[PDB]
Amino acid sequence: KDQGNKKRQHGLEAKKSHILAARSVASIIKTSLGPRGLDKILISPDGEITITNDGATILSQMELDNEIAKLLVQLSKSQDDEIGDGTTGVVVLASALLDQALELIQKGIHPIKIANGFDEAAKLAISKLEETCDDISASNDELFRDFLLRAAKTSLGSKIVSKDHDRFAEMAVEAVINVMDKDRKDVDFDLIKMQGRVGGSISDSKLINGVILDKDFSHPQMPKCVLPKEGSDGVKLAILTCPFEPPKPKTKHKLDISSVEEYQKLQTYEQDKFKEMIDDVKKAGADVVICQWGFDDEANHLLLQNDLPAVRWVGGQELEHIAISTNGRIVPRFQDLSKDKLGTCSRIYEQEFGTTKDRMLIIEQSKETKTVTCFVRGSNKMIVDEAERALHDSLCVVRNLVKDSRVVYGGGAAEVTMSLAVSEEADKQRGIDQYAFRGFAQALDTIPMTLAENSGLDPIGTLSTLKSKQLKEKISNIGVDCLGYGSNDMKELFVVDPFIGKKQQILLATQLCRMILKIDNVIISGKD
Amino acid sequence: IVVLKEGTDASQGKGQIISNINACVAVQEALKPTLGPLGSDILIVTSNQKTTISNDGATILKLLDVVHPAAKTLVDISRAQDAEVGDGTTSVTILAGELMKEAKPFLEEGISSHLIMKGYRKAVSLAVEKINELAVDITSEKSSGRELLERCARTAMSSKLIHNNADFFVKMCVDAVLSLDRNDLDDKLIGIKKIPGGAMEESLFINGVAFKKTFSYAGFEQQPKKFNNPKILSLNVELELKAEKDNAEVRVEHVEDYQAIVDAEWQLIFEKLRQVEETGANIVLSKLPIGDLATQFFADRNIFCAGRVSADDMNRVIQAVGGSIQSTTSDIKPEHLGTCALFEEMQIGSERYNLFQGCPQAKTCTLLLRGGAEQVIAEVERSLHDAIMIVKRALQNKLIVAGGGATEMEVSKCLRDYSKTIAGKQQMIINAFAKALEVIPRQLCENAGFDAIEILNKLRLAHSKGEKWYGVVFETENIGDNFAKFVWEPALVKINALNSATEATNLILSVDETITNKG
Repeated sequence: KDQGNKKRQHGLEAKKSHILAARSVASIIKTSLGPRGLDKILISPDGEITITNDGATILSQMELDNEIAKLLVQLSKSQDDEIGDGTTGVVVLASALLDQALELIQKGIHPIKIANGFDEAAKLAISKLEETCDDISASNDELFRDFLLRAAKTSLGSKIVSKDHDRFAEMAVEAVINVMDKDRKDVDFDLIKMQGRVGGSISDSKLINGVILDKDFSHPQMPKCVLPKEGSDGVKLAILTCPFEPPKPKTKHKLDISSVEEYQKLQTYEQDKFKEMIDDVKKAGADVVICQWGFDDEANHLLLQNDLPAVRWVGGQELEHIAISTNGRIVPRFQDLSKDKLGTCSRIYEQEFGTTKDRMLIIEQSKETKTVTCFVRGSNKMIVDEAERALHDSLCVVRNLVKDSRVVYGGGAAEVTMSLAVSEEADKQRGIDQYAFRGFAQALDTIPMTLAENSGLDPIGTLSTLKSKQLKEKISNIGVDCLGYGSNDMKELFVVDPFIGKKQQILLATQLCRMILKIDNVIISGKD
Repeated sequence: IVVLKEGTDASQGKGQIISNINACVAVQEALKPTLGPLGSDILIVTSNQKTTISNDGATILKLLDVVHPAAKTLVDISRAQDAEVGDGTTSVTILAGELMKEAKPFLEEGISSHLIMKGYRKAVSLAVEKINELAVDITSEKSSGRELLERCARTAMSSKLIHNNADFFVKMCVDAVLSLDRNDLDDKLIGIKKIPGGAMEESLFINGVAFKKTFSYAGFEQQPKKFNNPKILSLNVELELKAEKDNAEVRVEHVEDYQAIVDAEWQLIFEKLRQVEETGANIVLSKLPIGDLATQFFADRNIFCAGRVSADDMNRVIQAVGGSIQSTTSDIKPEHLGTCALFEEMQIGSERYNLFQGCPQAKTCTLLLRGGAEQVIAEVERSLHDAIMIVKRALQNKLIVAGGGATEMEVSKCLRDYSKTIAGKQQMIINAFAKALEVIPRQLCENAGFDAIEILNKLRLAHSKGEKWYGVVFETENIGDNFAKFVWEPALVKINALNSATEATNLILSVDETITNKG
C-alpha cells in the first residue's frame, strides 16, 4: 500500500551513502570533543536559546530523520547510563571505523570480513590495555582520596567550575562516600539528588546531607531552629498529603450564611478542628508538621503557643525524598499517625543565604544516610545547569573508580598505545585482518588528532610526537597538550579515565560499526 | 469521445509479464542479504514510525506492504511458508524469484510460459522424490538424547558473539525445549526477557513466568519479596486512594462533613480493599495501577502487590499457576487463586524483576538473558530463536536432510541428468530449474563473505564425485560434509519450499494482464 514515499538503498550506492551520512553527523560533534572543545547554540522548540558543549544535550536536541544517525543516538543513549562522559568520544571513534571501512569497501573487501576484522581488533587492544593499567585503591585509602579528589579537578577544568573547582571536587568525593558502603562498594547515582536554583554564585554552593524544601516556615514568629525536645530521639517530623487546617472542597464552596448565628457556629467547628489536629501531633510525638498544602493563619497562631513549627506547601515528590532520608512514610490522614511512620531526623532549621530573600530550610541527619542532596547555585540559569551537570559527570567518574580500581590515563594516551600495539601485530596476522587492523589503528588515531585540532595544535605533528616518546623511551601514558603543561605527560598532570570506561567505549563503538555494516538494505516509508 | 476503461489503468502483452519479472527481482534483491544465519540484516521503517531490523523473511515482507500485485503474491506465499512450516520464508521467495529470472530469456526466445510452468511441475515432482531418498530417519541411532539436542544447537550458535559462552547457552536452550511437552512445542510458550547489564554467562533459566515489575509507587522497604507458597490473586479494578478518572460533586457546609466526604472516598475504596485481605492472598496482580493506599494496607498484612502489569505477561501467569482473572474483589472464588514453588524479586541488572518459579501447572516458561548492552542481547535472543527452531524441529521431525548447500546441490545434480532423457523445450526448462537451484548455495557464500566463484565451483566438483552430502562450511571457508558438521533441516521444509516457490512462480507466470480499478 502507498507505493509512493518509499525509497530503497541497496548494494553499491547504499554503502557509500551510509558512511558519508554518518560522517556528516559525526563531524558535528568532532570539534566538540575535548576539554578545549567548541560550544554550540541549541534552540528549543519553544524558542529558548542555550549554549553548551555537552554531547548528550546536543545529540538529544538535534532532531534528525536519518536512521543510521538514530543508531548513533542509541549508541550515546546506552553509554550515557553506563558512563555518560564518553558520548562525543564513542561516535567519533565509531565513525572513524566507518571511514576506514569505506576505504576497505573500495578495495573489494566484503563488509562481513570488515566486521569480523574489527571484532578481533578490539579483543587484541583490550588485552594490551589490561597489561598496562594501574591500580589506585590497591595502595592506600588516603592516597586513594588524594587521586580521587584530583581526578574530579581534571574533569571540572573544562567548565565554568574551573574557578571554584576545588570546592566542587570535594563535593563529588563526600557525596559518594555517604551513599556507598565499605563492604558493598556499590555507588548509585539515584542515591545522590542533584538540585540547583538560579541566583548567587558557584562559590555559595554547599553540600548538605538531607533535603531542602525552600520554605520560610510559614510564619515569622516560629523559631528558626527545632530542638531535640527534652531527651527525645532526634527530631520527629510528619509526612502527609493533607494540609493542617480545616479541609476545603475541591469542587465548589458557596457556603450560605443566613445570619450571625451561622457564622459563630463555624467558629466552633474551625476551633475544635484545631484541637483534634494538634492532639494527633502530641500523641504521635512529632515536632515539625510537613504537609502538601498550605496552612491557615489562625492555625499557625495556636502552633506558636504549643511550640510546634510547621512547614506548608511541600511537593509530593519532595515528601518522598524526606521518607528516604529520615526513614519515614507518607501518611494519608491525621488519624493514621504513628511513631513508626514519622520521619526521624537530627534537626530542622531555616538557613539564610547572604542577603538573598530565599531563606530555604535544611533537614539534617548526623549519620550516614541512603540519600544526599547536592546544593548548586550560579549567577545564571545556564551556569547552574552547567555546574550541576559537571558535578554529575564527576560523580559518574567516582562511581567507576570505586567499582573498578584499574585505571589508565585516557586523554591522548590510550588511542596511541592501542594503535602502536595493533600496528605491530597486524603483520603477524597475514590476511584480511591485516587491512582491518591497520585501519583500526588509524581509526584510533582520529581521537588524539581531534583533540589536537581542538587545542590549536598540529594533529599530525602532535600524534607522532606522542608516538616517538612512547617508542624510543618506553610504553607509557603521554597525552595531548589540550589542558597545558610543561610537557605532554598525563601522569603528573593527573588526567585519568576509568579502565572499565575505556573498555566499554572501544566496545560499543566497534559493536555499532558492525551493526551499520550489518545493514545491506535500507527501506524507509512515509508518514501516513 | 468514448473510452473503454473510463480511466482505469490496464496493461497487457509480453511487457506486462516483463513488468512482473522486474517486480520479482526487486523483492528477491531485497531478501538476498537476509538469506542464511550469517546473512545481513535489512533496515525497514514502517509508516507506523517503528524502526525494525530483522533477517526473518516473514517479518520483513509483512512490514514492507508492497502494493504491487505480482510482488504481493510473493508476500502471500511467504505467509504460507510461515504457516505450513514457519521457517525458511527468506529462501522460498528468493528461489521463486530466481525461477522468474531464468524464465526471462525463454520469454524473449518465444517460448510460451505454460510450457515453462509445466516443466517446473515435472521438475519438482522429481525433486520431491529425491528429497524422500535424502530423508534420513534417525532417533537413537549413533546419538543419545543429550548429544542430539546439544550438538545441533552448537552449530546454530556457531559463528556468533556467543561462540565462547555457547556452552552455557546450549544448556539453557535445551532445557527450555525440554521444559515443554514434546508432543506440542510452541515458540510462543518459551518466554524471553532481556536484562540490561551484567555478564552474559550469568543468565538464568526460570521454570515459571517473570515480568518487568513496572510498579512505580512508593511504600518500599515493606511487602516482603520472598514467599514460599504465595497465593496469587489476579485483579482488575483500581484500589488507589485518589482515583484515576471519575469524580463527584458534593456540597457540604460543615467542617466535620469535609472530613466525612474524604473518609467516604476512603471508605468506598477501603471496602473493596479489605475484601482483598478477606481472600487471604499473598500476591495481588492487576493490569491497572495499585495505589499508595492499597500497597500500604497490603504492607501491614505482608501482602505483595504489583500494578500496571502487561496483558501479555498476565496471560502467561494464567498459563503458569492455573489461575483466573476476577473483575471485582467480592465474588473471588478459590479456584481462581494460584501458587508457585518459589517467589523472589531479583535485582539483577540494577532493576527489580518479579518471577514465578517452580509451577507444576505451567505450560509456559521464561528465559532471562544478560549482557553488556541491550543491542547485543537482542542479537543473542535472535541467535537463540534460530537455535530453538532447530532443537524444536529435531524432536518434532525425525526425518532430516543435510542442509547448508548439501541437499540443494543433490536436487540440482540429478535433475541435470534427468533432463538428458527428456528432449524438446522441456530439456532447457529443467536445466534452467536446476540452474535456478544454484542461487541458494551462492547467496549463502556471498552473504557470509565467502567467494562465490571458487567455493561453488569446488562444491560442484567433489559433489559430482559420488558423495551427495557435501555442503558449505559456514565456520571455516571450504567445502565439506554438513552431515558431520550437523547442519540439519527436516525434509518437510525442502518439500514445502519447492512446492510453494513453484506455486507462486506458476501464479505469476500465468498473468498476462494486470487490471487495476481506481476509486
